[PDB]
Amino acid sequence: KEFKMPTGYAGITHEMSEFYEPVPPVVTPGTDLKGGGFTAPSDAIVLFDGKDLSAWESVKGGAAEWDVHDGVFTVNKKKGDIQTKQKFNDFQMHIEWQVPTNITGESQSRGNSGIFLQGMYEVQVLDCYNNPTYVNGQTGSIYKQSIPLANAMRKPGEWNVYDIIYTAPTFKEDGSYRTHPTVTVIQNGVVLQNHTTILGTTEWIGFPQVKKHGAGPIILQSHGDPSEPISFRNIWIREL
Amino acid sequence: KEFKMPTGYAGITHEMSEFYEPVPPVVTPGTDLKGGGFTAPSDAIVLFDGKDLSAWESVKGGAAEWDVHDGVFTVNKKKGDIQTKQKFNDFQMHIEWQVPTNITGESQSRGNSGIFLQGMYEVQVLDCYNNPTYVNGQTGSIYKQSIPLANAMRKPGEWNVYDIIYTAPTFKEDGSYRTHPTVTVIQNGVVLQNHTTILGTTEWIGFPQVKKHGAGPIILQSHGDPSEPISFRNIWIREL
Amino acid sequence: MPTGYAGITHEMSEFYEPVPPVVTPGTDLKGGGFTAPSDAIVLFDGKDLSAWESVKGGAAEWDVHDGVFTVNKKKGDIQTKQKFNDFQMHIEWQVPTNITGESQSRGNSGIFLQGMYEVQVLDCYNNPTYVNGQTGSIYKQSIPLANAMRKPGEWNVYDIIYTAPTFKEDGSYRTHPTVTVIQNGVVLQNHTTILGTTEWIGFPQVKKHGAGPIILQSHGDPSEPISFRNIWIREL
Amino acid sequence: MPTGYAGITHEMSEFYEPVPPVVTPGTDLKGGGFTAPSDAIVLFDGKDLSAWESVKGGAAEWDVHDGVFTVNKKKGDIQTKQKFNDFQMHIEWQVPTNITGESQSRGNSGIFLQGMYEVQVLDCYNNPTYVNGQTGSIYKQSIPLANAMRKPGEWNVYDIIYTAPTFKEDGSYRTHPTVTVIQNGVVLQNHTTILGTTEWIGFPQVKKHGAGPIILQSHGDPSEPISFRNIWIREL
Ligand SMILES: [Mg+2]
Ligand SMILES: [Mg+2]
Ligand SMILES: [Mg+2]
Ligand SMILES: [Mg+2]
Repeated sequence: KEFKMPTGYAGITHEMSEFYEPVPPVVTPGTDLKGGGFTAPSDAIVLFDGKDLSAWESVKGGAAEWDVHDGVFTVNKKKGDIQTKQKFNDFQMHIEWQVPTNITGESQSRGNSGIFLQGMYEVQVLDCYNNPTYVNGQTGSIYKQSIPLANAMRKPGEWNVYDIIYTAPTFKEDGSYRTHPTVTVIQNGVVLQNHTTILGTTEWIGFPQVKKHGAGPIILQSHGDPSEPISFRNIWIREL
Repeated sequence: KEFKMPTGYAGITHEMSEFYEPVPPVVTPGTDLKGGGFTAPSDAIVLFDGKDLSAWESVKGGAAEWDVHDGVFTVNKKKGDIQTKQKFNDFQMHIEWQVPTNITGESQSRGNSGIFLQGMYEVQVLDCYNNPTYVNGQTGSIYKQSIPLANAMRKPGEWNVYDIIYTAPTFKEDGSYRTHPTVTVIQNGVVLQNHTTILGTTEWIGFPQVKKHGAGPIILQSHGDPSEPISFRNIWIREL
Repeated sequence: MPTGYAGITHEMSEFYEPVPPVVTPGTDLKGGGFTAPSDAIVLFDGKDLSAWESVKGGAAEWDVHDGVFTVNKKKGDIQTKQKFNDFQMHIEWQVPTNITGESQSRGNSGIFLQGMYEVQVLDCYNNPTYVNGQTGSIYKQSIPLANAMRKPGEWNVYDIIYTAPTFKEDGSYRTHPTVTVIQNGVVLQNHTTILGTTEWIGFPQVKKHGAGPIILQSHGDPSEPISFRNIWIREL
Repeated sequence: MPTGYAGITHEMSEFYEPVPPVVTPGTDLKGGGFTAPSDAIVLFDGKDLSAWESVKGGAAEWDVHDGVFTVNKKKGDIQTKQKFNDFQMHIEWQVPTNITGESQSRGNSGIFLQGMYEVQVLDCYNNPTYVNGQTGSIYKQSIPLANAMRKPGEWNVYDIIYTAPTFKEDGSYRTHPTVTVIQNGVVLQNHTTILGTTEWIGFPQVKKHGAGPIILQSHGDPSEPISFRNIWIREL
């Protein structure tokens, strides 16, 4: 039978390592979307949940003129990229995307879009379901920098779920990186980028570039190839 | 009108940054479980999907004697902790848990369990839905080391979803840490640990301890307080 | 010329900006280490403590003599007038030949990085103490990789490379500070993560701060005071 | 006796193990830096190259004289017999006073960490070149934080702290290597991540390896050969 409270090295007690502040904020999490992932938690900014693109704007200025219908929105390649009105630093993000069942094209010209983190660093979106391409630029790559850990594609018609955790960089006075950005990317529950260091801007041509910036929007890419446009749904973001 | 392929610094072409190996493995992802998260992808080890605990054993040796029923398994506190037969290093993990609707108790004595990563580092499981406790030991904490970024609890009866990404430590010859373990923890889609460094063993009493180890099992905690036992479902793990 | 994958040439990976600044390095001090490079702030090179102040306000009243300065325990801690974030630092210190005392009460001083995080200074030449608080420790957090002490009378050389933390809006750490410490050419802290304030009692504390001075510790035990020389700092 | 949160006492955060090993540090070399501490492997201190071998197999046939050794470009690279993982390293090098050449063809050598990752050696005293390949660069990957050259005839001092990578089963990096480089007391690489092999042509390559030697480069341009002294390494 026990007769006294146990103590540790030099008499330390369990209470001495029990703290009551800072209190983590209470968040009511979202629910599961059929064929998708989590909907927005109570402290998240809802960027899209089926109604409109009022949280977005054209990169050319003015309203975001992608097509909203049936609880999704669809890229209009004649209108170009759209971006969040709001700018971000560290964040967690959710976004779901669908390659249409009538998709055509090969390699980089088949359902190409992308999520530009702070407007600088592309997380590639592409139909890589039975579509080979260069591996450092396939789905879930940090475009042309970091090869994804897997190909976790769902087929056209189904929804590919991204969960993204992003840490923004800091810059020195002279414009060079003080700390690089880092990103974790999970696609359909599969980790594709595991705390990957971002080397600089994602570039189609040449080495990544070091360009000082502060907070930036999320930019969704209108890739001007002729492939049928992809659709998006259930986009939310919460600042970390 | 275009008349030549664009080039970058010193004539670099887009092809010179396009690589076709190493090819990421093709994984068929799982589906969404109603009220939960993702089921196991094709390359994952299924630790539980409703049938039995054949992937587990008692920490005392022999069969894992927690109670399997209705597609879940329920802690039997008289039997003690259970652990995976298999040992792991770096991994991604999924696990869902339910506080029963008739739960009773306060603070650390209310639906207390936990996931010991490699058998050494507890990710706390606890009913913190309207139940205050010490914040460095509440739900999703790295127990008594790292306070979770939020309280993202679902109420009793509903399923709390964990997605965990873990990097194992390396040890020096003298037994000290060469690299510390790191962990990301997401609960119901909300990030609770963002690439958190683990300082050593999780301890109820005293400072974290530095104890050299290699690969270790996942241990699920039977916390011997009188509260009604929690239930688990949809457990899978994939090695990174 | 030879070419690589898809015809890439050696010129395509040769960049001419940004140009690293030209620094004239210092020289070697006999019995010590490097003197200040041309872009460094000279905190002490034998003349005076004009770069320092008392933590109580006013002049730094430690005793300058013979090209060194010596702790005056009756006056308390001194600190740099200037505040710093990321930096590289050099500092040399001498335990006097007539030193007395044991454990933490034998030539105890310290370098508080941004005023918050102590790199321990102590005479650990044939003087055991608690290992997480011995010379070159991040005090009571990180045990040094070695004991690289020179004996009393000789000069112990610190080279320190420090990365400042960032803080979240709620006051918690966004990124922790990191520090490398080299004593007499031997690495004692290898890119060590600092957990919070260094504390004699209790767990490290998380206290939001910006730029901070370098504070040199006057530890009020009765041991004979240590002396300092060749202190410089350059911002990173 | 003062106490902290929930009555915690100062003794409860005072640990007496693990005890850091006692190391007798080296001394200061005139015009250079620290000589080898007692636990360091002495790779060169003036006598011979018995710790080295030709990369082609057999004896290292660079020329030992006057307490230094000098590159013989007809013989090619030399490397340590011993292989290393994590380490701290010291190495001093001299551009001869009669040096000639421009850009990469002027006193070019280098230290290949584990045989894979070049820390550039070059005479960049009034000699411009591409900045990502100048002195103290991680060759063509990471531009050094400064140009801290001493002139020809004088000794440039490197202190290097290196963490080896780990590799996944499929041959990709699990953890990248990191390196700190200090030249003549000035930090040139501050815990820099190495991206892969250093390459004259193309992107850095990911090639699985274990422990590797230190390789010193014989760069086959016609410039007068550089000399080395005071090389030591200690495992971390
Ligand atoms: Mg794209
Ligand atoms: Mg528990
Ligand atoms: Mg002290
Ligand atoms: Mg070279």
